[PDB]
Amino acid sequence: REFGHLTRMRHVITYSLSPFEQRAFPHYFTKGIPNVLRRTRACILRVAPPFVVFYLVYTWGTQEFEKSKRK
Amino acid sequence: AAPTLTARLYSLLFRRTSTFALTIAVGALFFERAFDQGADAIYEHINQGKLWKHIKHKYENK
Amino acid sequence: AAKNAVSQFVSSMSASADVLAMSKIEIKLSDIPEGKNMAFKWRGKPLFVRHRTKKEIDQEAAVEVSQLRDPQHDLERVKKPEWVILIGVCTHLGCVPIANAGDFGGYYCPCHGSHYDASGRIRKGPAPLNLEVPTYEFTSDDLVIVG
Amino acid sequence: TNIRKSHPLMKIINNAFIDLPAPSNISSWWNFGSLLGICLILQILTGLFLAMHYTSDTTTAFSSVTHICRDVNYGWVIRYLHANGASMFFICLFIHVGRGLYYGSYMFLETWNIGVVLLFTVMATAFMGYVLPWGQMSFWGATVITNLLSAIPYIGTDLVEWIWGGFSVDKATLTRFFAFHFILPFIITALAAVHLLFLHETGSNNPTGISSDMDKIPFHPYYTIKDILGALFMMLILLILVLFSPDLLGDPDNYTPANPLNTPPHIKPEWYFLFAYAILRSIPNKLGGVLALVASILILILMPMLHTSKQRSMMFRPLSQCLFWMLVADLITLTWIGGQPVEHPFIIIGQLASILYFLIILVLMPITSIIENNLLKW
Amino acid sequence: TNIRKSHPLMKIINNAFIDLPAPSNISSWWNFGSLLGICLILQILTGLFLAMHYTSDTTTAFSSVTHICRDVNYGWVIRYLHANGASMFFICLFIHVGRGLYYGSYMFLETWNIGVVLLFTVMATAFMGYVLPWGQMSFWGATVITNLLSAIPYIGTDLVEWIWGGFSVDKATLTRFFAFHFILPFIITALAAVHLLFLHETGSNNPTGISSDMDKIPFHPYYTIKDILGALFMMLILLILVLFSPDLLGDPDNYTPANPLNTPPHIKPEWYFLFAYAILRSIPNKLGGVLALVASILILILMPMLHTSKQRSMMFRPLSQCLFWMLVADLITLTWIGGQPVEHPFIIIGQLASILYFLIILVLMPITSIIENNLLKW
Amino acid sequence: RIAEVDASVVREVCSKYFYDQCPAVAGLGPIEQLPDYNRIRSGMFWLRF
Amino acid sequence: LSRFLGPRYRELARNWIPTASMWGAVGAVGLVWATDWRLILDWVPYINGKF
Amino acid sequence: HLVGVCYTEEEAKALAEEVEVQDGPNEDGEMFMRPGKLSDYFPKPYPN
Ligand code: HEM
Ligand code: HEM
Ligand code: HEM
Ligand code: HEM
Ligand SMILES: COC(=O)N(OC)c1ccccc1COc1ccn(-c2ccc(Cl)cc2)n1
Ligand SMILES: COC(=O)N(OC)c1ccccc1COc1ccn(-c2ccc(Cl)cc2)n1
Ligand code: FES
Repeated sequence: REFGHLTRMRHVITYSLSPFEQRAFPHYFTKGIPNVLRRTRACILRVAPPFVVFYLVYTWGTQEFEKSKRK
Repeated sequence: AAPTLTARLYSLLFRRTSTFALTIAVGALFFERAFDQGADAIYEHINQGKLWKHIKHKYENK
Repeated sequence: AAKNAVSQFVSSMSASADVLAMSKIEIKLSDIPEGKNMAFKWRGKPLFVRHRTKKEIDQEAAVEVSQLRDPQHDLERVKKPEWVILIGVCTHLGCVPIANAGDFGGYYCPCHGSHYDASGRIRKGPAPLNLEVPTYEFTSDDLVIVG
Repeated sequence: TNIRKSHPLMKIINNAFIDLPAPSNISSWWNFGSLLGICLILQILTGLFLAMHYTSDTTTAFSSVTHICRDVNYGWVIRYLHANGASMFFICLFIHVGRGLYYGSYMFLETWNIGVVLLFTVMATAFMGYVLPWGQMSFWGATVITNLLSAIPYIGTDLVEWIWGGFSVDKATLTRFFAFHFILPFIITALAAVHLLFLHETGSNNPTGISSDMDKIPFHPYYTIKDILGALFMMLILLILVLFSPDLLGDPDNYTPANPLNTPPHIKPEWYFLFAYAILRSIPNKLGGVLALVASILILILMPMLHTSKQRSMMFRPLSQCLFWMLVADLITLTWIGGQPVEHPFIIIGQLASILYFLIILVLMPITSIIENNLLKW
Repeated sequence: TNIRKSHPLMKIINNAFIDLPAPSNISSWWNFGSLLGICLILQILTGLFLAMHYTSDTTTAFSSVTHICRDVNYGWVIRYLHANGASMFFICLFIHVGRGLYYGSYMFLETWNIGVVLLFTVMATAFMGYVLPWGQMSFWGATVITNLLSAIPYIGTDLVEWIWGGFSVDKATLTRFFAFHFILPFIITALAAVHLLFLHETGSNNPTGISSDMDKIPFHPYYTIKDILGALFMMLILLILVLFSPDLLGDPDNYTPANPLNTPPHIKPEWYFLFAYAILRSIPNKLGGVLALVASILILILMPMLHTSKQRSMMFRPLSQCLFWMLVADLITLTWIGGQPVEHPFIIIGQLASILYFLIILVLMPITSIIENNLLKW
Repeated sequence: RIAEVDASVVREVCSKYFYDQCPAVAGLGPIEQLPDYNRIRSGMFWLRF
Repeated sequence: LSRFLGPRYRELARNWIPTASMWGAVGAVGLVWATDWRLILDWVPYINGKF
Repeated sequence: HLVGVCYTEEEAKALAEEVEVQDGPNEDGEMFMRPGKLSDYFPKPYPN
C-alpha cells in the first residue's frame, strides 16, 4: 500500500489554494453556529432518550432506599 | 543379506512421525525412577557412614 | 528441560516455607487469660485461643440442629473440649470484629448487623458456610502443634 | 538517493508515520489510539519512581506509601500522577472500544482479537496495583476474588495458595502481586507493536464505512499535528486533576490501614471496575459469578460472527444507533449499582441490568440489523 | 498459500531464521553470536530473583545478599548462576570481538559501530552490579572511579555528587547505582535487534574473506542444529562452575564487609576488568589515566580507517597473524599485572605493555599490510 | 481389476510407496531456488497426521 | 444456517476424531508437570515425583 | 539451622534453652527475659 498503487480513477479535477493566500479563520460564527445546531438536531432523538430512563431509575432507586430505613 | 537389530520398531511406531511430536510427554519414562541405579546409589557409596541417614539408628528410640 | 527445570522452580512461592518452623511447632505456652483474644498474626488471621470452662459446651449444645443450615459442633472438629482454634474469616466476605462485644459471647459483626460464634457457627445471613478450622492431630502432654 | 526511502531504519519509520496513506474524513474519535500510547508510556516513567522506594510486606506496606507523599522529594506529585494516570488510561480505553464497536472496526479480525487480549492484560494489571497500598479496600477487594477463585472445582485451592506467597495474608503475598504488576506492563508494549502491524495491512476504517482508496492523504503533516493537539488537551485535564483535586477519584476508607481489625462500612473498588463488581455480586453462587465475570469481557470476540447487516458502520443505521446508546446507559447503571450496598432496590435493579447487557449484544442487535436489511429492499 | 511466506508475522521469522541464505563454510567461531543472546536472556531471568529480595542501603546491603544464600529458598543456586553467568557473558564477548577483528568483519561499518556501543553498555552495567553487594572490593573499586571522574576540570565535582545519592557513602548511593543497573540491560536488548537488522542487508562474512553468493545454504536445518549443540556445551561448562566450584571466579576479600574500617590488603576487580585497571594505574595523573581508559575501548572504531590490505581477512596473511597473537598475549599480561601490587617489577612491565597495546593497532598493523601488498606484486 | 479399487485401497498403496521414502531428483537450470535435499526429504513426512 | 453444512465437513472430522484425543488428552498430559496437579498424580502409583 | 545436620530437633532446643538473652518488652512490665525460642542467632559477647 503505497500512493501510486491504490486504485483506478478517471475524469476528476481538483482545485486548491495555498495556505499563505487564504484566511486561516473564515466564517466562524456566521456559518459555524447554524451548522452545529443542525448536527445537534439530527442526533438528539437517538442519543438522549436512553439517558433519560437512567435518570428516572436513579431517582426511584435512591428514594425507595430511604423509604425503607424510615419508620 | 540378513540385517542387524536396527529395525527397532520402525515399521510399527516410528514411520508416520506420530511418535516424534510427543516424546516430551508419551515417550518420556524409563529415566527418572529407573535411574535409582544412578547418582543416589553412587553418591552414598563414596560417602558411606557420613550422611545423616547413616548415623540415624544411634539417636532414635533411645 | 521439562520437569527438572520447570517444575523444580517450586519451593519459594509455594506452601513450602522459608519459615520452615512457622510458629505452630514453636513451643506455645498460654500467656492468655480467658475472655481475652489477642491479635495473633500467626498464618494470617487472629486464631481464637484462650482458656476453657466446664460450663462452656453447655450453651452451644442448648441450641440444636433445628436452628442451623450446615450442622457441626464442638466434638466433631475439636480434639477435646479444653482447647479452641478458629480463623478470623467470614465465609462470604472475610471478617469478624474485635472480641468482648456480642450477645453473650459471640462476635457481633457491625457491617450491617449480623452475629457469629466463638467456635465457628452460622447465625445470620447472607453467608452460606461455617468457619473453617485448620487440620492437625493430638500427640502430647503440652506439646501443641496447630498444623 | 532520498535517504528516508533507502536507509534500513529510516524507511521503517517513513512507511509507518510519514508517507502512510490515511483517510481524509477521519474524526476526533480516531485520536484515542495514540492517546493510549501516551498514557502507557507515562505509567512506565512514573512506576519507575514508586518501585524504587518501595517495600511490600504485611507489616510495612501501608507506611511505605505514606513515606513518599511527605518525606520522599517530589513524591506527592508523582504518586498522584500514577493514581490518576491509571484513571486516564481507562477512560481512553472505553472510548476506544466503543468507537470500534460503533463503526464496525471489528471486521479487521486479527487487529480486533489482539485488542481483546490487551483489554484483559491491563485489567488484571491494575487489580494487582490497588492491592499493593494495603488499606481496607485493598484487603476486602482482594479477598472476594479468591472466594471465586477457590470455587474452581479441582485446581483452585492450590492455585490461590501458590499466589498468596504460601499461606494467607503474610509478608510474601505482596511479592507475587508485586511481581505480577512490575512485568505485565511490558507484555502490553510488545502486544501493541503486533497490534499495529496487523492494521498496516489494510489501513484505517472511516466514519462512513466505505473504502477510501480514491481519497487518501499523507499522515504527515495532517494527522501528526492533529495528534499533538489532542495530546496537549489530555495533559491539561490530567494536570488539573492532580494539582487541584488529587483525591476526587478515590476512596477515603483506603487511607484506613489494612488489618482484619473490623469489617469496613462498605466494600467498593475504583470506578473502572464497578460495572464488573456489580454483575458477580448479583449472582448467589461463587461459580456462576466467576463465569459471568469472564463472559462480560470475552463476549467481544463474538462480534464478527454476530454481524448480519449489509453495511459496515452505524452511520446510516438509525434503529441500531438507539440500541448502542441503550448499552452505554446500561453500563452507567452498573457503575452506580456497584458502589451501593446490597439492599432491597439494588438487587432487582443490579440483576436485571446484568441480564440486559447480554440480551442486547446476543439477541437484539442481530435481529434489528436483519429488520433494517428488509426495509432497504435487500 | 504457503502460510509461512504470506502471514504478516510468520514471514518476518521465515526471512530471519528459516529461509535465510548463509555461507556453507562457516566455522565454530560464528557460534558465539547466538551464545551472547543466550547469556543475555539468562542474566534477565535470574536478575528477576535477586532484585525481588533486595534492599540497597549502606547499613543493610552486605546482609541483604547473605540472606539469599541461606534463608531464601533456591537462592544459593540462583545467586551463583548470576555471578558466574556474567563471567560467561564476558568470555563470549571477547571471542566475538576477536573473531571480527581477525576476519575483517569490521568492513560491515554500521554493524561494527553498534557493536562498539554494545561493548560500552555491558561494561558499565557490570561495574554497577559489583558495587551492589557492598564489600571491600565494592568500596575501594568504586572510590577509584570517582577520583578520575572528579578530575573532569569543570563539571566533575557536581557530577559525582549527583550520582552518589547526594553526598558520599550513604543510604541513597545504592539507589542510583541500582537504578543504572536494573534498566541498562534492556537498552542492550533493543540495541541487539538493530544490530542484526544491519547485518541482514549483506549476510555473513566467511573465513576466506571472499563473497559466497554462489555457495549459499538455508539456515534451517544446518545452523539451527549447530547452534543448539553449541549452546548445550555452554550450559555444561556453566553448571560445572556453579555446582562444583562456585567461588573460583571471585575474591574472598569481598566477603569481608564494607566500612571505611581499614585499608584492605589489596584492591582488585573481577577478571574481565583487570586489563583496564592495569592501564590507568600505570599513569601517574588522574586526567591522563581517565583518557587512556576510554581510548582503550573506543580505539575499535578506527579499525575500518586503518585498513591497508587488498584482502579482507587474515587467512592468507602470515605476517599479520603473528601480530594478532602478539596482541592477545599483550592482553594476558595486562590481566596478570592488574592483580599484582604496585611494586618495582610490575610498574615497568605494566606501563610498557600499555604502550605496546596502542603501538600494534595504530602503527604496526597498517605498515605490515602494506609490506605484504608489495610482496604479492600489487 | 479397475472395479475393485476404492478409497481405502488407494490410501494403503500410496502409503506403501510414497511416505517415508527417499526420492531421486534431477534438475536443469536456472535452478538456484530448487530446495535443499534435506528440505525435500522432510517434505515426504507430514506434520499433523 | 448452511454455513458449514455438508457430508464433507464431518468426513475429515471422522478420520481425525481418533487423533483428536491428541487435542484433549494431550492437554490432560500437558498439565501434569507444568502445574503439579496434586490429586491426579495418584492417577498412577508410579509418580512419587516430589521427595 | 542445626537440625538434620548434626542434631535432631530435640537435642537441639535444649542447647537453646541454656543461654539467657534479653527479649523485648511487654505491657504491665518492661524489658523481660525469655530464653531460646528455637530460632535465635548465636549470642555476641560485647555490647559495642
Ligand atoms: C494498550 C492498548 C491499545 C493501544 C496502545 C492501541 C493502539 C491503537 C492505535 C495507535 C490505533 C490506530 C489509531 C486509531 O484508530 O486510534 C488503533 C486502532 C484500533 N484498535 Fe487499538 N489500541 C489498544 C487497545 C485496543 C482494544 C482494547 C481494542 C478492541 C477490543 C482495539 C482495537 C482497535 C481497532 C479495531 C483499531 C482499528 C480501528 C479503525 O481503524 O477503525 N485496540 N489502536
Ligand atoms: C499499564 C500500566 C500501569 C497501570 C494501569 C498501573 C496501575 C496502578 C495502580 C492502580 C496503582 C495503585 C495506586 C494507588 O492505589 O494509590 C499503581 C501503583 C503502583 N504501581 Fe502501577 N500501574 C502501571 C504501571 C506500573 C509500572 C510500569 C510499575 C513498575 C515499574 C508499577 C508498579 C507500581 C507500584 C510499586 C505501585 C505502588 C503503590 C503506590 O505507589 O501507590 N506500575 N499502579
Ligand atoms: C550483546 C552483545 C552482542 C550480541 C547479542 C551480538 C549478536 C550477534 C549475532 C547473533 C551475530 C550473527 C552470528 C554471528 O556471526 O555470530 C553477530 C555478528 C556480528 N557481530 Fe555481534 N553481538 C554482540 C556484540 C558485538 C560486538 C561487541 C561487536 C564488535 C565490536 C559485534 C560485531 C559483530 C559483527 C561485525 C558481526 C558480523 C560478523 C560476520 O558475519 O563475520 N557484535 N552478532
Ligand atoms: C547484561 C546483564 C547483566 C550483567 C552483566 C549483570 C552483572 C551482575 C554482577 C557482576 C553482579 C554482582 C554479583 C556479585 O558480585 O555477587 C550482579 C548482581 C545483581 N544484579 Fe545483575 N547483571 C545483569 C543483569 C541484571 C538484571 C536484568 C537485573 C535486574 C532485573 C540485575 C540486577 C542485579 C542485582 C540487584 C544484583 C545484586 C544481587 C547480588 O549481588 O547477588 N542484573 N549482576
Ligand atoms: C483497583 O483495584 C480494585 O478495584 N480492586 O482490586 C484490588 C478491588 C477493590 C475492592 C473490591 C474489589 C476490587 C476488584 O473488583 C473487581 C471486579 C472485577 N475485577 C476484575 C479484576 C481483574 C480482571 Cl482481569 C477482571 C475483573 N476486579
Ligand atoms: C565488577 O566490578 C568491578 O570490577 N569493579 O567495580 C565495582 C571494581 C572493583 C574494584 C576495583 C576496580 C573496579 C572497576 O575497575 C574498572 C576498571 C575499568 N573499569 C571500567 C568500568 C566501566 C567501564 Cl564502561 C569501563 C571500564 N572498571
Ligand atoms: S458478616 Fe460478612 S456479610 Fe454479614
